[PDB]
Amino acid sequence: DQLTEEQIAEFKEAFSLFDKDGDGTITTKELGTVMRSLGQNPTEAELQDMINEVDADGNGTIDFPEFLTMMARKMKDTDSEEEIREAFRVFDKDGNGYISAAELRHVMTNLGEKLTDEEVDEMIREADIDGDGQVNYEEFVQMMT
Amino acid sequence: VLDIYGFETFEINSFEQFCINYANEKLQQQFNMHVFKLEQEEYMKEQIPWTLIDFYDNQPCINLIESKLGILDLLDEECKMPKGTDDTWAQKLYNT
Amino acid sequence: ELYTKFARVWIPDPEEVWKSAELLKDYKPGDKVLLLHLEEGKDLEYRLDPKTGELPHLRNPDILVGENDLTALSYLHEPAVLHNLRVRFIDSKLIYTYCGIVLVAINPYEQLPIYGEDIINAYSGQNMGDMDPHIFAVAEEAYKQMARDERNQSIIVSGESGAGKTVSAKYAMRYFATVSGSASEANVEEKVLASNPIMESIGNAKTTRNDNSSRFGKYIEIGFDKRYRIIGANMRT
Amino acid sequence: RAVQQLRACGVLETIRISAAGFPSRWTYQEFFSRYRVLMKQKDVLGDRKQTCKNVLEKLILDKDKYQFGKTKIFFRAGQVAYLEKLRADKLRAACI
Repeated sequence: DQLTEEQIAEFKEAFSLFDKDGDGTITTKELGTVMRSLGQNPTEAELQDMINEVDADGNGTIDFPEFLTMMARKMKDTDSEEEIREAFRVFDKDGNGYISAAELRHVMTNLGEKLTDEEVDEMIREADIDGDGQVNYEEFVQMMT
Repeated sequence: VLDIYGFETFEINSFEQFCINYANEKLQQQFNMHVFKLEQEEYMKEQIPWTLIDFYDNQPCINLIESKLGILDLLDEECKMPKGTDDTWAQKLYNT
Repeated sequence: ELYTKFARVWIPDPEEVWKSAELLKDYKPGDKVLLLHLEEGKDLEYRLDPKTGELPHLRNPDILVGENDLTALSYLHEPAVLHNLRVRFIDSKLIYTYCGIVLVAINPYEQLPIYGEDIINAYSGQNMGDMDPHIFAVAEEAYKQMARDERNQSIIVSGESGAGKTVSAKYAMRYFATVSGSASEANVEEKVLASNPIMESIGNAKTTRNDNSSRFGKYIEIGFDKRYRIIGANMRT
Repeated sequence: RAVQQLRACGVLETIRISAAGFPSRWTYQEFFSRYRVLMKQKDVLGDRKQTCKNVLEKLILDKDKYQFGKTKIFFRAGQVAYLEKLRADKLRAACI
């Protein structure tokens, strides 16, 4: 039962990691870091526009209540399993839920705004990959939502 | 193997260019004929109605030049009329 | 309409006839002026008129540009053509390109290995689309049509005299001689090529804009027997 | 220099005339292989030709702009560029 006071307790926990002076405030510079640590998923430009709506300098601070405003703003605009499945499905050569591990690297590191060497190394160590073949993406839909 | 000059246009433009341009008009009509014919064939190969392909025709322009009362016809007609001149030739053009 | 943010468009320029720009904000009717990001500056602005429903020329997608045939493009206009020719010529050194039925040859002012006999072999027997465009592909197309149908064939070469039409004709005749297998008997090439200095001396002039301009139509009829062995040429003017 | 040469060789007007008709064209297998990006799995039927017809009339509602030949779909100017723009937009949103 989302956005009840229980869920706001872990939002205070994760916020307290970045309120290093301990006054109820965090910098704009880590706002994406805390939101994605809590597992809510904004894009880069979206986050930057949400920061620059608060300050044209971009370099500033946000108090705990208005951090909860920014969390609620993203929660109103949340994805779904079928919307994430659609994003993988345009790359499906067969139509069976599988995508090439070669073309996956092209999608991760050449197309779009891209994933870094660290993000690639971390994900590839857990995924255990040594090849370029077809691999199931319905797992990705479930596990990353 | 036919080697010929292309369309020509300069700051000062004269009879040499006029002739060259007329020859290029004729070649272009032939080129349009050839292309339009091959398109009509391809359209029938693909079963597409010929009424969709609009035919651009420069015959009205060729008629302005080579036909009776055309710019060349009035030039020859001016060459044998007594005391004809580039000015009266130009007047015939405007009048016509 | 769909003239959106990040759409690429062409704009006219004095130094290079057209320049590429990127639409910095979505267009909507009544947004009478466009914010355009240029290579020279992040924003320089261009204006549109209610008159004619005025718009800048849109640009073709990158997959289509550089193609061997200009009819493959989706937007057909001056900057797209110019760009395709510029890139193929400048970056890939490709001096030949197709437009519909026409072959476009860009004069390099330099010798190239593309006229070698191995390439003559490579083009022999091929269909038009099976190969990148080359004058031998035109020569082959004519030669195959002459064999397939009784109707005669003509190669028409047009452009300024400086563009090198003689080189195109030289290689087309050599191509015919070689694919016919006639050069073990024919001596027509040597004589036909040796005729050019006189034809240029008598039939060529200096114009206000060009030197060695050709002022007549020259027609060389390469005759063939019933087995397609070459017979010596007939010249008309 | 080159724009002038291209104008003089008639290449530009040839292209202008060509642009008034179905200038581009794609085989059914090739078109299907390119544009699956714009076909949900419930748009995909038991035939690639009928799939391409039901998809193309959904993607471009204006029935003048294209025609179905025996082996190829043919297109007016701008239509393929719109399909590739939409393809690039869909793939950009997806990879993001």
